Amino acid sequence: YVDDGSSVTGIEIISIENPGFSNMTQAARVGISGLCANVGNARKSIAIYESHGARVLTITSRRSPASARRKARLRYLPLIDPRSLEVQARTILPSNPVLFDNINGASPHVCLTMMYNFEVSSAVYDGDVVLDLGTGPEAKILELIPSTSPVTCVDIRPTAQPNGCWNVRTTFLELDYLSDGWITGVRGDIVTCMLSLG
Amino acid sequence: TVTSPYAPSVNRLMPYRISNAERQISQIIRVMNIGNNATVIQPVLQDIS
Amino acid sequence: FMNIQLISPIDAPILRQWAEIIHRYWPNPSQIRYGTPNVFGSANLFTPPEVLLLPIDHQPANVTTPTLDFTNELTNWRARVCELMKNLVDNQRYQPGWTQSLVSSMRGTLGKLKLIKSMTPMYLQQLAPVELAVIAPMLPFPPFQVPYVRLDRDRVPTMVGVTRQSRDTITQPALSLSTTNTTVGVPLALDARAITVALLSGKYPPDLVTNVWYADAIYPMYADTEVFSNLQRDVITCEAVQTLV
Amino acid sequence: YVRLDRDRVPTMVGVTRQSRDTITQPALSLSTTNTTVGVPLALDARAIT
Amino acid sequence: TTDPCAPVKAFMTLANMMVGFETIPMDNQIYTQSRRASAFSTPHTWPRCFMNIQLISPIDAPILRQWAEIIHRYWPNPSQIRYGTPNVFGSANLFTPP
Amino acid sequence: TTDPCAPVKAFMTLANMMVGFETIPMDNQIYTQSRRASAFSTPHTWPRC
Amino acid sequence: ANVWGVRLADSLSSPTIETRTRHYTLHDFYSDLDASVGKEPWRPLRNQRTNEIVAVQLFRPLQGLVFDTQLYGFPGTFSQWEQFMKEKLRVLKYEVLRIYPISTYNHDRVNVFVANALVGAFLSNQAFYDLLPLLIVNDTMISDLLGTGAALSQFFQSHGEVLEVAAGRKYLQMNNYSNDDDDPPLFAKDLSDYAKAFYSDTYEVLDRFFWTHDSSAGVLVHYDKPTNGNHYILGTLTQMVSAPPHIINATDALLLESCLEQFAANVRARSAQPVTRLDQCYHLRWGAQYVGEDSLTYRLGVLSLLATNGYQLARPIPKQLTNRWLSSFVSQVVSDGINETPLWPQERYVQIAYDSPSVVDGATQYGYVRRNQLRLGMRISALQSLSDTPAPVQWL
Repeated sequence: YVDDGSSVTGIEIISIENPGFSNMTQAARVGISGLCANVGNARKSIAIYESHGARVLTITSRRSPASARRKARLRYLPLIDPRSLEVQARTILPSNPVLFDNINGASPHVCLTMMYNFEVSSAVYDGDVVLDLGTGPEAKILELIPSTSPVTCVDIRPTAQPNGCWNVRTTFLELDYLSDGWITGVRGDIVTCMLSLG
Repeated sequence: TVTSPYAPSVNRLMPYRISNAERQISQIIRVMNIGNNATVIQPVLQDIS
Repeated sequence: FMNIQLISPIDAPILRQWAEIIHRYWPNPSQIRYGTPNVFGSANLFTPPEVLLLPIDHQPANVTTPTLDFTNELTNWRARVCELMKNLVDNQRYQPGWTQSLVSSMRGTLGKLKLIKSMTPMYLQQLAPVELAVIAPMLPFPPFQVPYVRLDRDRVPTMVGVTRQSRDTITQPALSLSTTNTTVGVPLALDARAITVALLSGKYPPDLVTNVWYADAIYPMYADTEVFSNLQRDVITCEAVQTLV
Repeated sequence: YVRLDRDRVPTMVGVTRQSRDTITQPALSLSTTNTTVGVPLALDARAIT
Repeated sequence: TTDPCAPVKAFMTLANMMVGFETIPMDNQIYTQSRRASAFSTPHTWPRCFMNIQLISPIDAPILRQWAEIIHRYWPNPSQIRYGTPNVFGSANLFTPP
Repeated sequence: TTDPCAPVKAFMTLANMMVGFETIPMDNQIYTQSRRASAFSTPHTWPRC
Repeated sequence: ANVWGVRLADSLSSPTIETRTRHYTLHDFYSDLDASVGKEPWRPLRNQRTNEIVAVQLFRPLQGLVFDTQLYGFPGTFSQWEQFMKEKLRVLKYEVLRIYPISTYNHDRVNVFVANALVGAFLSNQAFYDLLPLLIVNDTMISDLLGTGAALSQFFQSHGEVLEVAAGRKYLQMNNYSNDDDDPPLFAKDLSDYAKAFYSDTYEVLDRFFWTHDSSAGVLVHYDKPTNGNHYILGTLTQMVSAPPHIINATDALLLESCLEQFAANVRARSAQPVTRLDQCYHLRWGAQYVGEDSLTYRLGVLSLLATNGYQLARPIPKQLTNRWLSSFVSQVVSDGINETPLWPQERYVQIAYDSPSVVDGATQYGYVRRNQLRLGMRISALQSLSDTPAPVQWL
């Protein structure tokens, strides 16, 4: 197939120029944040190279129905900082885009993580308060629950998910959950501990 | 280029339009005697030259 | 000749080469619009109305100040005849028959006669078809054509022929046309040398502009009423046979 | 006089004899028989220039 | 002159001189660009390429587009001036104010 | 000579003298290769070739 | 099933999903000139026995090679020809790049006809610089080219609301193409003028165009997905021999190649992968009165209707066509026999039977008419071919 952005799953890329050590405008920032809202929690590969006598960079990522579910949970999209991309003065040679990147295959610890996350997503119904007991390696849980469900998540580390401007309540806090005297303040209906108790 | 006027006019009668079939019938009658002649033919090509 | 593979390149390479040159670089026919089928009729049968077959290619003129050019099929024809004759005088079976300083002057004559500057192949593709299309409606014997076939043997027109009566008992002309013909046609003998000189030695006026030249070359021609009078002759020719039958 | 406006150019000038509420033979006057709006005349552009 | 169509003749004179160098569209297959300018004497012969300037592209006919535009902008404007008198001497004015 | 368009004439003399022997990509149909070297007298006429 | 040479039984198939195209932009036209080792327009054909390069098929940016072969001065061998072309296309690329800067690269469409005729004029040294301001398109491709007279008349010309271009040299013949029986056939596309295309906006202008002008040889249509706008193809009366018991003129080889491509593509359809055209055929439109009943043109029109409806051949088609197999197929189709199929060609519309698996009748706008009356007694699937087993095998 040729893609057009109409399919549910698929690839999508951008290409914005970057002349020198320029602080990028609001337009490019809105574009990159729009890509980060259109695809969520997937890997993003970049490549900076002089195309047609002009320096340009691309951002390659792969949208998903889970990220389409994630996009509906926010009233406003956040903005990324340009500090990770304004520094780069090198020339990353590009490559042709593929739909399935991992040619070696998924590891068993990822395949078991899918087995946990599918049971979580099948367990949670629509319009329910939940509470996550431990993040894990990523914040996958926000793409697992349905869109109208308000969430909260406990951790031992500070989170990196954007705060505010959501379609429903969320709460990201870290308190080393083995302690006492903190669940009485919170309100939920089902806990989810996955790959954290050990 | 030529020019025809544009005004209300007295009516004229200029009979000069025939159908295609009458011209083809006259063509066949004109071919039927000019065939195998070559002495009426060669003045035609001379005048066209 | 119809199968080039029968000529072996070992025995007759020059005949193989000339057969290939004929089968590839021979000009193909074309077609050009003429006439006004509204007021005039269209006298041509065996062709659709308002089309004129002519055996070579034509290109419409893009400029009105013409200038010299070599890129047409007739100059290609002259070039390939000259290069065949160069290969013929470069045959190892043939060259020791001649001496030194004859083969060299022969190659020079052929290489110059290829590069002769004549306007006639330009004229025959740019201006002669539009002049034939200008002249052809005002002819007392209007044009009568069967299709020009380039090289297809199975489409060559033999026997054009008319009828004037039905045969025995049968009534349909489609049933009586086969055995009541009268084959029409003459051969006319031309002169090859007078054609060849006019091919090789044609030039233009020094400052000609085509829309100015054809403005007054054609303007005295169209004050006649002879073509309009022939259209009145044809209808009484057609009415008389219906009155007879 | 109009310049450049096609929909208001005059083309024909006539003179009416009969009344308004009658239907008679259409008797167009002589002035409507010109191609232009009136009798044409020529002028030499050289002397004007 | 008092022609109703002087600008069309002024345009088609240059359009006739400039044939083979620049081409402009017309309405039909009959009225070629090289039709002489003496024929455009009536309003029903005005070419659409002169009626609308935007049909003349500047890459196919730049000088002829400039001559089309100078006519549409800087051709002289009509006006009117008073004469005679009313209230005495009458006025023989037909189809004009008296 | 003191005209600024002398090198294009000194060039296109040779391109006039060998037409058909070898050809160059001239820029239009008017000022082609076989057009005479006298008529290359303005800087717009200097070919891209 | 059989018509005159037998085709395969009940299992008839067709492609299902058609991909959509994108417009040819200057961002792509720059990249086609500096031909990299991965992406280049030419791809080499080769002999099957000697495994030597004998012919070159050309693609999108250079398809305007209408002049004669001696005008270009191409080398004889492929390795020299490729280096010659790569050396000359960058000299043309800088000439494009000077007038049109590369800062305009985003969404600026270029005229495909001007893009072909520009490299055709530059490779043949014929007045390219007029065509260069007409490269960027506006308001459509054709109407920017109807009124003008900048390019030379061999490339394209106008007849009033009809643009006539001269399509030329899909294939290109190298030095060691000696018409051997194992050579790939070229289908009269190594020749200067094998066809003439007639572009316009609507079909009603071209149908009035072919009322005045002659349609003696025969006119051909696409009716599925035209290349640069809807058009007709008029074949000439030049001849490719290529097959020593036969003489095939251009308007029959042009139909025969397009018939064999669709017979090949009806086997490869696996109902999941998309193709670029739902049918490849041509379907003769006007000249069917002038062509002969039960002659080669009529029989190839019957086969071109069969390929469109989705029939499959009995013996398999090779991946690369050979000049001996083509002659055997032509000698098999010019044999005696009657048309067992209820399909019959018609000038007014190319028809599709009721249980034909092709979905092109709903895909395109018109030209294809889903005829409900005639019905064929076959069920749809692909064929199953397999290996050779060169020893004779025991049967019980």
